[PDB]
Amino acid sequence: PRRRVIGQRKILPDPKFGSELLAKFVNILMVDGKKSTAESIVYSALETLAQRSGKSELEAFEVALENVRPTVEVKSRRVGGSTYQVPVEVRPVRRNALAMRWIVEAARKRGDKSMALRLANELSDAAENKGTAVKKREDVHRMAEANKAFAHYRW
Amino acid sequence: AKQSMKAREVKRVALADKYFAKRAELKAIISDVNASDEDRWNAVLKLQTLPRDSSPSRQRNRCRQTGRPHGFLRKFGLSRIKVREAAMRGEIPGLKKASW
Amino acid sequence: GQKVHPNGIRLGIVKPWNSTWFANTKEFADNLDSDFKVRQYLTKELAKASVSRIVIERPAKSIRVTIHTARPGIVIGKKGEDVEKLRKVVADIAGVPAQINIAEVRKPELDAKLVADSITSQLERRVMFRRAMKRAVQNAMRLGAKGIKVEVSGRLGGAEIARTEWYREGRVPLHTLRADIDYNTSEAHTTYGVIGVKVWIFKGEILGGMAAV
Amino acid sequence: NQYYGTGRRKSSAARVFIKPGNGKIVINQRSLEQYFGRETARMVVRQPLELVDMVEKLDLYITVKGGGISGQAGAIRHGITRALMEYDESLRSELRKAGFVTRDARQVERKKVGLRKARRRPQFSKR
Amino acid sequence: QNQRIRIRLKAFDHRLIDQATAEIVETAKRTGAQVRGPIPLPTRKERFTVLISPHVNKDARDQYEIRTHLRLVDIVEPTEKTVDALMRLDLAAGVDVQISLG
Amino acid sequence: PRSLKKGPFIDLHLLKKVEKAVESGDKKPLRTWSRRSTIFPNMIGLTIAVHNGRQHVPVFVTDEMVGHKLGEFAPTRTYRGHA
Amino acid sequence: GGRVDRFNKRFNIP
RNA sequence: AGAACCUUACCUGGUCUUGACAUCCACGGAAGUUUUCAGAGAUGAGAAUGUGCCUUCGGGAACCGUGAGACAGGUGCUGCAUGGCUGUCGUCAGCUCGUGUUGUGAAAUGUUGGGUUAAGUCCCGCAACGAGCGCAACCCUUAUCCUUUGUUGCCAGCGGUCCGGCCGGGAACUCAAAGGAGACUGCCAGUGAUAAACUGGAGGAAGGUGGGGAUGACGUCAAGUCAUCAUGGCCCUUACGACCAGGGCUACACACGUGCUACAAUGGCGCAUACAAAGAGAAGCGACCUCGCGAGAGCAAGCGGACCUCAUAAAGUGCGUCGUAGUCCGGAUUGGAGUCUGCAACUCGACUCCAUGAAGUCGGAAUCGCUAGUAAUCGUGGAUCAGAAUGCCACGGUGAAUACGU
RNA sequence: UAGCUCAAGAGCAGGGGAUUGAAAAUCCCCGUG
Ligand SMILES: [Mg+2]
Ligand SMILES: [Mg+2]
Ligand SMILES: [Mg+2]
Ligand SMILES: [Mg+2]
Ligand SMILES: [Mg+2]
Ligand SMILES: [Mg+2]
Ligand SMILES: [Mg+2]
Ligand SMILES: [Mg+2]
Ligand SMILES: [Mg+2]
Repeated sequence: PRRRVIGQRKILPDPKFGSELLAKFVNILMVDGKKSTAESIVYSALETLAQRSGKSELEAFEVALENVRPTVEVKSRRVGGSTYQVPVEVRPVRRNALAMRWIVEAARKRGDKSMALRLANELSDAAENKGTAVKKREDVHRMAEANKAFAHYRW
Repeated sequence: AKQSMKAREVKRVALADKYFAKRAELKAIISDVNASDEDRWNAVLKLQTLPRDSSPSRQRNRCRQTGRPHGFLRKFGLSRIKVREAAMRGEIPGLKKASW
Repeated sequence: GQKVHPNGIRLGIVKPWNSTWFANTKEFADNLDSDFKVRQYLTKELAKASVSRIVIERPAKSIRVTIHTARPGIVIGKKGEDVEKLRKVVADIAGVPAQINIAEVRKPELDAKLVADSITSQLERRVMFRRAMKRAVQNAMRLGAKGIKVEVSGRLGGAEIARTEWYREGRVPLHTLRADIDYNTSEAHTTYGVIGVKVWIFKGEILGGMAAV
Repeated sequence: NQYYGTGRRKSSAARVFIKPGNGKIVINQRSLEQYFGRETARMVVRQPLELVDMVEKLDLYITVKGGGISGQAGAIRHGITRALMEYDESLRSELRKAGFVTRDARQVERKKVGLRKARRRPQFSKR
Repeated sequence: QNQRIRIRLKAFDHRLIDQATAEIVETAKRTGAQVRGPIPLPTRKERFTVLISPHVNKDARDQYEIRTHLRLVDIVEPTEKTVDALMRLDLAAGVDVQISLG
Repeated sequence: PRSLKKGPFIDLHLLKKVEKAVESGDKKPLRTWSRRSTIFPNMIGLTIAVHNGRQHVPVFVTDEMVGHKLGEFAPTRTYRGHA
Repeated sequence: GGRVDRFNKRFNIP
């Protein structure tokens, strides 16, 4: 990345809904290259989420991300003598990534018999702006609101 | 390895070669089921008497030029470095650098 | 810990092997040791006969052995009785009959093997190492060699401290397998240590020659 | 008549014979649903069809050997692509843009000396 | 079959064996014998790895290979003369031949 | 362990010794530089000086030792403690 | 016990 | 690239000395065999047996044994004596030389300055002009096409078939191993000093070095290796040499390095069930069939191998399967009981079985790899090898995330 | 008054792991009557 400019690798859409967003989600959730088990858990979790709240799988999934997705973060810039935590706005593509990442992390943390059960409740709470995943968004925003004073030199 | 160790090795194989027929038939009686119990036991005792060296498990693969007991290769014989040497100078018929 | 053997890397393309006898995983092992023993024997008996490459081929139930020398007349002898006795003694070592060729070495200077043997004989006779190198270099250059690079290593001069002088005239490429550089090695057993000798003779690219003809 | 195409993804070579009929894509005598499992696999094989007009008007006779699901399925798709081009010499545009005509040259990288895999290196200790 | 003989040529080079192959096929055709084409079989490549250092440093390893080329030619009609000719015929020392009717 | 189909293995030198010992009621220790043999019912009550590498340890064969080899009853390493 | 009983039956006792 | 004995260089128990290996002459015995016994075995007694071959008819090649001599012998010493091989900086783009010039002089210049590049790569510049070891290419492997060739490989078009490429048939195609073809910055446009270069674009299987592997500049570290070997000098030499029986090299209050396997429900088992590559194999691989929990075994085809064999791919899928528990997680450890390898399996082997079922619920400071078929993953193979892989080396299968940027 | 130095607490010192070309220094973890 010193000189090599990198384009963007194209990813195949998910087999069921043909969604580029969900194809990335199963990739982040996938462990040990076991895709087949990954979408099975996700698809069953989506079925539970859709039935538990009525809304279509795709519309419900997007709402949960929108309620957890952060808009500003703090970068680490070695300004002058000592490094400070510089708040920096995050590009829209990266926004999706962090949101999906926190979901998988929070899922594994919660205790439930089936991760499917986890994902469902996790997305459901996120739509309600509750749960561990959304809690990071306020914490990330608090970090970027307490340090909002250092907003005249970025990287 | 020293010259002496190579001399001991060739003695091991020579002794095993001379008694190779006797060992093959004697073990056949042991292995074969239905043989008399006393017969099998006598065969065991005979093998004991039979010089230890004569056993093919008493030979250690060594380089035919230096006698190195480690790093041997059945194919191409020689030894680790020895293979190279011949292959490097152009004595091995077919070896070369692999870039698969 | 660097610089691979130029002969080996080019053993398939350009340089040919010194043994082209097909075999399996059984007889192969034996054949090798017999070839080892015969070559060492011959080198001892003809170290003064300017031998350069003792090619050994094992035809079906045969062991045709060739010898590249710069003094064929010395090797053969009047009515070649000497060659005849060599055949007998070498053939019994590995059994099977034997046929001997003498691939005369034209312009011995261009052959690194011969040159390194000459240089080492000088060093045994205690000849100023610096002189020896210059002679060999000039000899090759005048006789027509695109490049020469000779290296000397060991307790040169007799001192207990190591040393590695090297002289190079003309192009001596070693990263182009399309060349024809010969790299013989020699272990001069001088009184002090074992001075080593390696010589590269870039005879000329085999571009037109491709791989074989 | 017969329309032939050759496909290759990782180590699988696929022979495709195209003739009109009622679809019923046969893969090594077995039926479609039987040969392929994971929904993703079957979707990718049929990508060129929907991309063009003959989604299922014609039929596809397929023979494949070697490799795994991915390889086999991908090579079948690649063979269909080349064979349709041979049949019409006009589908290039859409097929080329859809990156279907390009032969996927990614192969399993060979293992190297000193490494446990292609690029993975034994764990290193600074001191 | 009808006394048919299959001839297998084994060598270690990609040229020598092809050169020798021409001799073994041209002769039969010249004497009027139908010899099946020089069918190429997979060239077995045995791969060896050896420590290039006399002591430690186990990463300095070398990769060698042996390419065994094996061409095969079938003569359906075993005419006496051609068979006898191929027998007496001498071939390049580099290549090796396993003459078996079956 | 040794295959059941092959029976027990005993050294002939030791074997010869015990034969002579039982027919004469000898009580002297049996000198042996071997340990590969197995305990036989006919050696019960004898004392055998088993080599351990530098010395011969006298071991009194008992009833419970039947079926085991001489090697299990002759420790080869002298280990007291690391402190 | 058994040390001898085992030996007895297991081996043919030649 | 593999300590049960072997190995082994170690200990220790016992043998031994022109020596096991090495010549040289005389010397004796053909050699050699078969067996006995001393003994841990070395070594030591006994016998019987043959008594040759070769000329020549003596004695010789031998060989086995005695003595003498010279020598032999050391995994003894020294890598700061060396050769030789190897590590390393670093596949980093550098390192130089000639000639000329400059400066008293060591030096400088070239080699840098303005561009460009993965690059001392190319371009202008210019007291330099040339050159050379590098770089790049030339190599191998992969990616598409052709021809040639159809095996046992192939089966499209064939018809019959037992539905089995099986068997006729064929040569389509796959596949293979030879010849080739092909990517060139070429093309197109843009940018740049009218350059070099770059940029996008078309075409094209493939775009800039298409993807790997091979290939390590001058040198550095008196780097490592005398235990591969060779070798220099010293030292040893009834012993620092050698033989052989047993042990040790697997010892354990202890710390680290590198692997493996788990801390689970992506699981967890049950059954059904789809798809590979690469290999190896003749005292070997071993179909089978039969028996055996299994491990195995009998039984024995074929196979020197595109034919037969190892051989089961497993990750995956189909339904069922239990509910967070130290668990139907994981499951070390042992109390035993079988097979197999091998003189021989205790020290100190490997596998199968019973019973046992721990720690461990994602691991402080710290620290590793990796940017694509990579990581992550899940098999299989192979060398070493009587037998003894989580090690190494290969080969598939599945298969990501991320790069603003300096 | 924990081995010192003061209160059976804390710290210092102890060990282990870090970090050090490499040692102190420092970081962590634990043992500290
Ligand atoms: Mg063994
Ligand atoms: Mg041992
Ligand atoms: Mg050194
Ligand atoms: Mg100058
Ligand atoms: Mg240059
Ligand atoms: Mg290059
Ligand atoms: Mg040093
Ligand atoms: Mg050292
Ligand atoms: Mg060990």
